[PDB]
Amino acid sequence: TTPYGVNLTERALRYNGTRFGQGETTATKANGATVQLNDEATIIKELADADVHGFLAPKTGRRRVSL
RNA sequence: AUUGAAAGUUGUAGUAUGCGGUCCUUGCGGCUGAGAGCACUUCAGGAGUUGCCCGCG
Repeated sequence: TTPYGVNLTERALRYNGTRFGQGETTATKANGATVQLNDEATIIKELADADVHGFLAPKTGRRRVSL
């Protein structure tokens, strides 16, 4: 509902949320925007579900537990 | 931020459809609350009494 809802993963719209893995290192937003996963700052800036529920990036670590 | 971190044991599904507690059946026939019976027997409205008293068509 909020206008800031663009910053969400495509998985979230489908009620997914496995949140990537070894074979995945690029995040696709709702509009299909490429997001890199080197650092947690950009991950939580460009994605909202990963900010609050955490995520997992085994290639580069950056583990974030859910709040 | 604990060998923990990400995670629906998930989504769709009628015990459902038709099936008479049914058809016949007298609470039926006979039956005296009847026969006997004095509101009878005794009885005065009774005993006293001046329409009373005066009189010129």
